[PDB]
Amino acid sequence: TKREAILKVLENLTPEELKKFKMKLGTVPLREGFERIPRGALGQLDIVDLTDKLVASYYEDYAAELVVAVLRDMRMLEEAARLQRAA
Repeated sequence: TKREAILKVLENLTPEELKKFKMKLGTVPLREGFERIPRGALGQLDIVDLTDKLVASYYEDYAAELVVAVLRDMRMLEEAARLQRAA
């Protein structure tokens, strides 16, 4: 149910808002022991696979923190707060 929360919120993004979201998530520095997903692999991922891939890579809590943070950094803070509260 954090997985579905990420999904919903991502699905609310215009496809322009999405590319941007994806592009900047791919530059966020990560806690030790976690690996970035290369931006190319990232780009050819639909919303659902993107969501799962984040959760597989970073686990549910971290993945949500990451997303929130990339959103806040996008100033999309309704969607940020929704997810935030949703987790």
